[PDB]
Amino acid sequence: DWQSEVEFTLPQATMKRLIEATQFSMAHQDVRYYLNGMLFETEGEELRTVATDGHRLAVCSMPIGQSLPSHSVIVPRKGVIELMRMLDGGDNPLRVQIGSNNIRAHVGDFIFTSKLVDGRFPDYRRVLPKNPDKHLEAGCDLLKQAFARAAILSNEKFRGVRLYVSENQLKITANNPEQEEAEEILDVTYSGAEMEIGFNVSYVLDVLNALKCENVRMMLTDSVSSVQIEDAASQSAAYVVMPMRL
Amino acid sequence: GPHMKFTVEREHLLKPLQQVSGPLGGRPTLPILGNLLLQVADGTLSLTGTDLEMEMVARVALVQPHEPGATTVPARKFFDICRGLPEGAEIAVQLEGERMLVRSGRSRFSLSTLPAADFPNLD
Amino acid sequence: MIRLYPEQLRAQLNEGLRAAYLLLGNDPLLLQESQDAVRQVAAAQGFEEHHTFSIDPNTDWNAIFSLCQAMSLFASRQTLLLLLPENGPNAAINEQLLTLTGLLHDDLLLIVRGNKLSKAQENAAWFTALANRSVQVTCQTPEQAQLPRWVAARAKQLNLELDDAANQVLCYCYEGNLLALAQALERLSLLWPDGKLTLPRVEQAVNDAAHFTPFHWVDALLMGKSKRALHILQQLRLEGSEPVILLRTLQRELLLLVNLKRQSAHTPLRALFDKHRVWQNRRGMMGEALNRLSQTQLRQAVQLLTRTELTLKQDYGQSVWAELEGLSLLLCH
Amino acid sequence: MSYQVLARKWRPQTFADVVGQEHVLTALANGLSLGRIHHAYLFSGTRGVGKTSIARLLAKGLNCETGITATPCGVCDNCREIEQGRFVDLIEIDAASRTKVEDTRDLLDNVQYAPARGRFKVYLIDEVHMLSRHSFNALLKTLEEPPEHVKFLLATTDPQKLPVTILSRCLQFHLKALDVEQIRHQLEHILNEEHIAHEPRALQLLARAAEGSLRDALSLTDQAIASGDGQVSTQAVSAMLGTLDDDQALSLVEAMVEANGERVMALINEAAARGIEWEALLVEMLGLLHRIAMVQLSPAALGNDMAAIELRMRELARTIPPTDIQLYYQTLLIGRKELPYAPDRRMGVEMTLLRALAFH
Amino acid sequence: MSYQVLARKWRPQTFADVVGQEHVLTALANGLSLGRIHHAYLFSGTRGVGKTSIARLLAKGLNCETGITATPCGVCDNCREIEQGRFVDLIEIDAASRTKVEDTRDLLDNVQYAPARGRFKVYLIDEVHMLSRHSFNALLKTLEEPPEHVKFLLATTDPQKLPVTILSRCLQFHLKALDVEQIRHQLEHILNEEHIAHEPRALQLLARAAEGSLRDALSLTDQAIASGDGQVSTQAVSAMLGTLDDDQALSLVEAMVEANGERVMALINEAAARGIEWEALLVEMLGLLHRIAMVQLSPAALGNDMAAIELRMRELARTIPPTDIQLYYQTLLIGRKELPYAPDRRMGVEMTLLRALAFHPRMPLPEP
Ligand SMILES: Nc1ncnc2c1ncn2[C@@H]1O[C@H](COP(=O)(O)OP(=O)(O)O)[C@@H](O)[C@H]1O
Ligand SMILES: Nc1ncnc2c1ncn2[C@@H]1O[C@H](COP(=O)(O)OP(=O)(O)O)[C@@H](O)[C@H]1O
Ligand code: BEF
Ligand code: BEF
Ligand SMILES: [Mg+2]
Ligand SMILES: [Zn+2]
Ligand SMILES: [Zn+2]
Repeated sequence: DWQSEVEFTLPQATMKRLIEATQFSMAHQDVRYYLNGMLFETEGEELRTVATDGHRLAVCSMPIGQSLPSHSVIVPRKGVIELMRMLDGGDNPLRVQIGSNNIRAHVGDFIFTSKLVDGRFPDYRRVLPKNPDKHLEAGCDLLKQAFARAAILSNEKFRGVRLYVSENQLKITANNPEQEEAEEILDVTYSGAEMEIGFNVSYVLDVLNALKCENVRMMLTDSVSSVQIEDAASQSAAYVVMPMRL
Repeated sequence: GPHMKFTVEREHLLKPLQQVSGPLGGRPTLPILGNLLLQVADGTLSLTGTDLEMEMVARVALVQPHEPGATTVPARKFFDICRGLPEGAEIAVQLEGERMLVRSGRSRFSLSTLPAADFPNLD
Repeated sequence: MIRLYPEQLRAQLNEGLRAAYLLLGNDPLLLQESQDAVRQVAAAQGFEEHHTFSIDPNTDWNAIFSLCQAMSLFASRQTLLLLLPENGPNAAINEQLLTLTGLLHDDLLLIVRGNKLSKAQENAAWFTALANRSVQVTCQTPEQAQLPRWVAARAKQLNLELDDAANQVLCYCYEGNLLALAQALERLSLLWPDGKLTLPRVEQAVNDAAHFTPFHWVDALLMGKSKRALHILQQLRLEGSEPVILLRTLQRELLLLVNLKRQSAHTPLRALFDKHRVWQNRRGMMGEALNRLSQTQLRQAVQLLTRTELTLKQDYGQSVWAELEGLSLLLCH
Repeated sequence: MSYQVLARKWRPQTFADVVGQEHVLTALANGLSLGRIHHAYLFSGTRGVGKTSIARLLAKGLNCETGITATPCGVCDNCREIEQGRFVDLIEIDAASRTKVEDTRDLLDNVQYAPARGRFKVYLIDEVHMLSRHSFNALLKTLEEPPEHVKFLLATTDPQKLPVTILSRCLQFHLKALDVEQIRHQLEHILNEEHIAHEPRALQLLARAAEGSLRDALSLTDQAIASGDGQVSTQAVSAMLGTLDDDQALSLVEAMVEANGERVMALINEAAARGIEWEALLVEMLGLLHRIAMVQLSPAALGNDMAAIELRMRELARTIPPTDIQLYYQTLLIGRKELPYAPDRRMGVEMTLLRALAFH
Repeated sequence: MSYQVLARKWRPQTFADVVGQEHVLTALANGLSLGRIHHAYLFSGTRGVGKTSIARLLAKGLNCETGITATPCGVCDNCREIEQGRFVDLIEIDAASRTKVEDTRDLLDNVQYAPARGRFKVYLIDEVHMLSRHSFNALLKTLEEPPEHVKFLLATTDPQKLPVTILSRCLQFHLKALDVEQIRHQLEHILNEEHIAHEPRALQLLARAAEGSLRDALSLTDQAIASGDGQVSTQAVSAMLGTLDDDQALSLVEAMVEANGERVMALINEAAARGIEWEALLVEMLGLLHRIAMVQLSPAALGNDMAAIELRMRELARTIPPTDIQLYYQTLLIGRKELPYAPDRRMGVEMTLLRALAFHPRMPLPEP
């Protein structure tokens, strides 16, 4: 017995990209039960996948070419992990079935079934900063290498880096409970006021890993608001990192 | 002055660091036994690692300008910095106060270190 | 076979080493000394090296069995020491021991060390296999009655003159701890080469290292020795023994004693003891306790024991030792 | 301007500088001089009694160019390297840190290798009673046949938890807790050498508060000097010991028995300033009364736990009839029963003591 | 604006600020002046007496850039990042997360490292009694002798749970609970410094309400300020605490003593309309009764407060023998304990008072 509220006929590589964009920013056994999963949203010809845990947000909004009614459901962490475990990089036309309570996927010769979390996912639109005035655009690989270099001495129990933004140079500074300092400098093109902003280097590195592009743009508002990260030449997926207190 | 000056490409430093990393296990009996003894003298760098039972020392010739000195640095830290640099990186390690300053282009690290004279007694 | 005591093994060992020796007892010191004597005599007679193996559920029986047929390249003779578990052998270990007994030869001075085996373990194939020529040495700890004689005899053996007061003090401080007792005798001999260990000379060089079991305290209560009972409680508490087991043994024997006292006016003490399966060595002690203890004292003891158990089992467990000392004092009036 | 801590600055360096434990020192000297040293020495005493100091001195005697002897030398290489804590093969292990059988096995893999310096490879394990049973068995197995230049030194505060079999492998020494006289004399010598003005009564108070441990005496001396600007008078030590006083229940029992209302009020106010829980105070008061009753029944009812205040307890048992003890116990029992529903318990305990005082 | 909480804003930052604890203040100042700085400290006291704050002050004094001064001297960099909560030399460690020896060993193997821009690496192991015995004996060696640059500050509420061995190798300092006068003085300081009008009676009631700590006093003062509109009054404080007007409970105990029923009924049914919880009426009556009992014990036990009704305290003490006071207190205590099972709380209080009346030692209720 099944009433398909929302039916997708979508390439399996497309949803592979969608989930891989937002899989890492997910809550594991969090107190907020509605966050222990991932939001599937449907808006016209656009499919959106949102995932957050209170410190990260990852939204991937991709057109599919087929128009569907707007909808929003939450699939638990186990279901999406199982889907990724089963999803491959082929050409089989995947078929998503969205009902009132369950998620189903016909994938070539396999069927994936799961329940849905009974809750309302938070509105991601207000999480995104509303004044993305400052822009840091730099090569993705250079940023990844610099962050990994600064995170070499960072501990698992203390993982966090401070970004000093200046006229051109971007400084990444990392400390540790052992009280030893690491510093990296980059020639990112920028124009704005000097600022200091602290984030967990693991989350930023995961965001960069999710972006397989030549360069990225970070949108910044002030020292206490969240930072957005996006492809400098595409708007298919955006990421939000909440700053840490210093 | 009291600044052990050291400068080498990472290619000639990766293998000797791994060689002297043998005795360095999980938990050393003494605290300083979890470190590496670095000595710049006579145009040569000596890397020493001991387990209070076995010692392994690797020597590398030094061509860059230097200042003689000796210091005991964290084992896995120093190895992680040395390995994490891009290929062909020119590591410049200096001694400021009680800190190893590892500089490479735009990359700067300030590691905490133990006195050289406190490394057992290899005499 | 040949069942002996530590004072007889020294004479027996000069008559020719046997195929196997079984050191049985609960006293670590007697077992250690007998094993040392056996090893020394073996070394005198040509046994150079010795091998030690503790019997564990993961015992390398193949290693030991090969050792039975393991010859000696540079060595000539060999012994083989086995350390029995605290509970003795079972089916598998006893079958392995039977095979080992079948593997004895001119060499292999098999030495077996552990605690005394039960009657069921007594009637076993391995035990009967070496039952012709093996030497068994009983190494049980001397009890309260025979401890002063034993310590006096050892002091005479160690060329040390001891007094009755010093003997009593050494028995009191190191009861059940004869390892510490021999160490104390050696320390006193070293400190005073004179050998005349007066009371002050031993009062200044001993510490309360005695070890007791709950049955020792139960017997102290039955005999009525309040001081000995309190000393046993102190030693048990310092050892960290759980008070619950003390309360359990107290409850069991106190209920038996209450039944006996209730039935005393009906049936003579002999038949009552016989029906309740009372061991002969403690029948006199329990009869003395029944004669000394009144029904009112028994009721008060039951009341105090019940209050103590209620305090313990309600997860409080606070100052249970004070209640135990109160019960000990009450039962010794 | 060093002004270092007097605890370690005054650790003994030669056996003649150790206070007390005379029989142990004689036995060690006799073993070092004429006899053959036993393959393992275990030490058992109280906190701050000298255990680790004696073990370190014995290790100094073991490794020295003068040879294995009691009083080897002064300022030698090995003796100095031990005194500075920089000696290589003087392994110092905390048993609680290495209770694991795997860590213990790794520790016991080092005995085979020869010492780096000196003669004997000395292991010094502190609080050995906390080793796991498997680790303890492994230690016994390595102690039965140690190498000819490998020796073990073990220390523990409570030897009662050690299995009896440890006596089969190592020679044990028990260090007696120092009395008031020895502690007072050693503190007097320390103060005289450090040029610290002091009074004999202050030293007596420090020694009595030490409760047998010389480390406790040294710590209290440091606190007294810190508060008194070096001038260690009787009043200063008395006041700063009163700040640390926790015998409130015993003093309450003594004063309530003596029908001293003002003393009980002052003591209960002091206990309130101490921030002590009232239910715990009342239950330990009940325990003190019960102990008095038991020691009245038989002198052996007391143990070494109350060997700090046993004099006053004996006097209370002698002077107080058992009927008064029963009445006071009943009064305190009903007071504890009614305490939760009373007003703020600071005054409920007061009024229970009032009811107790009413029986005058 | 923001008005950072009194405890957070008005935390002491100098030995000229800490009220009370004269012994530990003198010890720290004198030892720092003489340069005899022990490596292990044990601040022991009840909650909110100043162990953490005094420890931070000592850490400030040790690592002033100007020099080693008794009090935290001219607040330089190190001191001001200390007061901001930022690390210069303060490794603040909760003992609840490092009870296991597997973490204490990790703590110990990091101690042998020079501090950054500081003269010491000051360890603040709070709630130190929560460690495990294995951890205690593991850090025993480091306590006996740490590196020259490592200092240990241990703070805990119950020193009895500590093993005697670690207790030996620590300077013990016990912090007594602050008196009500000192608490009221501090609260008056705070309210004068915050430009908020205050009433002496309200401050006295707040100081009594705090059980000897200034943290509870400050939280209660913040609650009273919230109850008002930036001021504290007797009405606001009494409503916050729930304590009634002493005249009411005192008239009720007087009428119970005088053994008249009509006055008792009038007092109780007037107190019903005042919105005072009945159990607190019983608690106040019992508190008063014990107060007269203590007055009987000694004139020392009156209280600096209760002056408005002190004459009547003394008169009741003179008139009533101690046995009657004990009887009344026992009756009221039993009634309060029985109150939850009464048909109504007012019903229970009324029946308890009537029971005290019926069993009156001198004027019992007339019987048929
Ligand atoms: N017999 C003693 N002679 C001299 N100092 C002692 C003695 N006993 C204890 N101490 C002092 O106490 C400090 C710690 O002593 P320690 O021997 O470690 O006690 P513990 O028995 O508890 O391990 C020593 O540095 C020393 O100053
Ligand atoms: N001696 C004191 N002087 C002034 N304020 C104090 C004192 N003791 C406690 N306080 C108040 O309590 C707050 C917290 O005190 P704190 O020192 O944390 O107590 P604790 O010893 O329990 O950690 C402080 O901000 C201060 O307002
Ligand atoms: F080092 Be001791 F046992 F206090
Ligand atoms: F540190 Be306190 F007990 F609030
Ligand atoms: Mg010790
Ligand atoms: Zn020497
Ligand atoms: Zn400063």
